[PDB]
Amino acid sequence: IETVPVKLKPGMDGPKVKQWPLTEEKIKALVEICTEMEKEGKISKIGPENPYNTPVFAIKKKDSTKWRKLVDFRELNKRTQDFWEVQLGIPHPAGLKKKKSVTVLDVGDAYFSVPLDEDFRKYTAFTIPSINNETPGIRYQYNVLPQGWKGSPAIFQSSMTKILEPFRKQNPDIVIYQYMDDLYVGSDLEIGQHRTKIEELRQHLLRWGLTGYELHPDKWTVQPIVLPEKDSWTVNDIQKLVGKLNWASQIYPGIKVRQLCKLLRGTKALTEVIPLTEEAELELAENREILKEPVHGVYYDPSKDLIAEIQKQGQGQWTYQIYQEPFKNLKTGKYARHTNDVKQLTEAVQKITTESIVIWGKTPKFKLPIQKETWETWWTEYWQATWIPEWEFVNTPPLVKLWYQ
Amino acid sequence: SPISPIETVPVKLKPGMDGPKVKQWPLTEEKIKALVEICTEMEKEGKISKIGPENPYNTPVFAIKKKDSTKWRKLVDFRELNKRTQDFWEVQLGIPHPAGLKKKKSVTVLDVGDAYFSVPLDEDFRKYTAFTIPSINNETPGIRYQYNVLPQGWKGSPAIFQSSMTKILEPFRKQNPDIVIYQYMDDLYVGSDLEIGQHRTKIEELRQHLLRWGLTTPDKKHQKEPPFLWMGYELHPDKWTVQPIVLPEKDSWTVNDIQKLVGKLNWASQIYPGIKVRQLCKLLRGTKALTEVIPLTEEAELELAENREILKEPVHGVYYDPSKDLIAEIQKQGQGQWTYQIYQEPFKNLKTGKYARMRGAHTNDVKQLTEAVQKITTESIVIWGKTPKFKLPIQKETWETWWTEYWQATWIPEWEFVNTPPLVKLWYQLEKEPIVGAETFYVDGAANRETKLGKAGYVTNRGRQKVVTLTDTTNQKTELQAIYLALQDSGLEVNIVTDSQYALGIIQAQPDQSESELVNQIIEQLIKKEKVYLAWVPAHKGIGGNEQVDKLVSAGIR
Ligand SMILES: NS(=O)(=O)c1ccc(NC(=O)CSC(=O)N2CCCc3cc(Cl)cc(Cl)c32)c(Cl)c1
Repeated sequence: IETVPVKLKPGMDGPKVKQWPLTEEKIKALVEICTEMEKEGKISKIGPENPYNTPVFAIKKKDSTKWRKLVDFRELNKRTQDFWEVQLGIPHPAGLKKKKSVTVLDVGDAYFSVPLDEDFRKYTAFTIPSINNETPGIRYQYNVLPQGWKGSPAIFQSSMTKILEPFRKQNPDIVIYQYMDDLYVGSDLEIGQHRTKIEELRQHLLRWGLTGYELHPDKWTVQPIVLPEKDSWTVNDIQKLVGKLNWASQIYPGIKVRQLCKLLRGTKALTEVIPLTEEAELELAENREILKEPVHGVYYDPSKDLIAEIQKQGQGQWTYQIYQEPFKNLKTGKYARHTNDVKQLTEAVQKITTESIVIWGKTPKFKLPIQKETWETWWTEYWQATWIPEWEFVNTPPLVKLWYQ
Repeated sequence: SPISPIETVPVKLKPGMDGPKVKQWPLTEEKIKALVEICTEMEKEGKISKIGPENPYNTPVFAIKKKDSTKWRKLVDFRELNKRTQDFWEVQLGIPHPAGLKKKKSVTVLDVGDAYFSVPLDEDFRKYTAFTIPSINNETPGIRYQYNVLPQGWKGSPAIFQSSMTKILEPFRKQNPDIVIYQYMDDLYVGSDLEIGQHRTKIEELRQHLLRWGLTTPDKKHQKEPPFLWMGYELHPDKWTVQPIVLPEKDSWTVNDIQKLVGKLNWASQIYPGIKVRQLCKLLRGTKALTEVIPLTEEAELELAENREILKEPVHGVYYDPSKDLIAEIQKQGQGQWTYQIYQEPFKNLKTGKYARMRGAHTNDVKQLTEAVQKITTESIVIWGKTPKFKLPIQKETWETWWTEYWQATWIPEWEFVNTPPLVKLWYQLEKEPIVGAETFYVDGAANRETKLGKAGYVTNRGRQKVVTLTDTTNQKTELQAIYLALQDSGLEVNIVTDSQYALGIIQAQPDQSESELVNQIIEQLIKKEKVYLAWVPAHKGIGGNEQVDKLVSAGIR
């Protein structure tokens, strides 16, 4: 198959990313996987004259003993962005988030039978490190479209299309969207029929080699910021209620505090109850009334990155906000749980990403409330997706935490 | 010396760049003669080849005499070619740590004779290695050669040689899975668990295999004997340890003696537990010249002394047995200093180490402990490919309290409490609730960006009040000050309300030590207290007594 030519974004070249250390079991698992792909021609060893590097990891994927290989092409993707996005870009259906059911299907086996443009292969180098640096890393590059590289589905686009043409023709009202190695398939069918349509579609893929897990978007409604109801209001409680109320506007067009505010004047004991003026209750309720409403005036801007913040809330709970411009939330929610802090954070991160994929067709840059080294040493222990979002590390403002409680 | 027949590694210059052409400076006749003698020998041996003046490339040649001796050495200055050669893959990304080597029954060291010359250079590349021995004065075209093997000091040599050595070993390895060979520069470390018998045999088979590829090596009675010194260590049949360390007897210390000392101690600390260095380091900050003498602080002295004590008499580390566990223990040593040992069998250490780093400005023992655990955890994966079971000086309960309530996500692999004081603990808890019948202080601070003068003070709710002035501060400073007052004038129980998310943040984290003197005082207060409750309100929103302490510290400042 004559290959399509792939070039970097002018004036910059290949990834040179360092390989995190791996434990013995993951290294072994990677040696097997890699000996096999080589025998099958998917990848070939390279020599010292290839200076590039992309990190590689081993994961499991939900309910599976089989180790599976995961290449981190985050860097490569940035460096070829112009190719996969605005040259062979894949349109993203606004309809998808609407469907009652979306099944997500791994379809990355497709890629290994399309050869990779010979002049690009070197940019896909990776290394299998060894313990205690006893031996030099085993070094490889790809001969075929690699999983996890945003180039693969861009290139495989038209084949995907031929494969899906029959099934599509026969099901005008099912939406199929591809993103990296995955297929998103959403319908409004009863769930038995849905699952049945997905089986049917598995058979099509099955005729070209390719070989589900279930979302329900149309029911992802708001995580409205909540104020307390309660008979009896301490100086402290009100203090807190206006802190929260105060912060709430800035994003919430026309939140009010005046009335509420008056209640506190002079310098009283904190533990002193106080009555209420029922016009203060008027605010409260409208505020509340508002606090449950889509932000007025905020809109996805396709040309800007998506950002996600996550706060730890104890008792297995985590809150999060997606936005492009601070305090202009496109979306907010929570994630809730033998599960430690890192394990859960990793789960929330995945869940949010995949929501973000369904809605916008791009993944958010994450701000993680955790220390780099911990995250880096632990995340693959629980990671199950075949992609990897970008992330930073941060310290939660103390207040953000409760203003989202 | 043979020139390995092995496949060549293709090499390129950097895109949009051409080979070098730096002019050859004129040499003295003795220099000129020495080079002619050196080159024709190399030429005879195949290492170089003469070329015409059609080739347009050139790299300076020089010739130096001998540190002491009476031979000549030829220097080729590959800077220019080096700046034009592609990048290669990093040679070796880390070096084994001795504590990670498995014990072998028998081990022997081979080294390759003339590593670089034994291996060929991509043909289409040689032309760029052109050099010119000039004639006597300008006259005459010089003599012109180019390389056929890896040149000394060219950018690609380390990578291709080692890449070559791998290619060449691969099979032998294959048909010898139970023999480990370690490649370092032009040394080979070869160990197995065969009785000396076909260890030597097996060695011989290795040698032949090497010689078959144009690589020659010593033979029995030629090979180093253990301990093999290496990378700073000493390797023995049953143990390893750092190479001899000597702390000089010295009346006066210059910056430079202390820098060196600190370096030997650090190195020493991979196997000598308890080595300390803080006091010594303290001396170095804000430094003067290398030649400057520094008077040894008294702590620095006790520190130096306790260090000579530790070094008094040898300590060694054991090698690694993959069929047993890894236990790591950590002790708090003090002023942000942590110490650790890793072993498999109670008290026979594989290695030791320390962790001090100040991570942040304000911090507490519990945060430090778990930072040390992270750092030790990463190190284990590198060295042994698994994490150790931890033994820590902190109750399960304390840990559970802290992790559970802290904003940031945390984790720690398998551990167990071990009772070795000083134990790790939180030195105070903030309340979750306002304290009934304890005075509320509403504190506040303000600073003038111009004058840098600031006021700080408070107003309680039993009508008490106070305002102090400060002369070269900042808002952050006035707000800690204000909280520090409210803590000075309130006795055992108090509710405090600030509008400084900044101070709040710091204090909610239960710092138990800081770089800020002020923050420390705040800490001794918090520890003296008996029930402190701290709470935040947004400033400049006419609110509680906040609005009053505001106007109070604003009058004058802004
Ligand atoms: N030949 S011997 O006197 O019996 C003898 C046996 C074992 C040892 N040491 C060991 O068993 C552990 S170290 C070892 O075998 N190897 C081979 C594996 C990697 C490696 C790397 C380095 Cl840097 C040094 C050595 Cl000495 C090694 C020594 Cl120093 C000497």
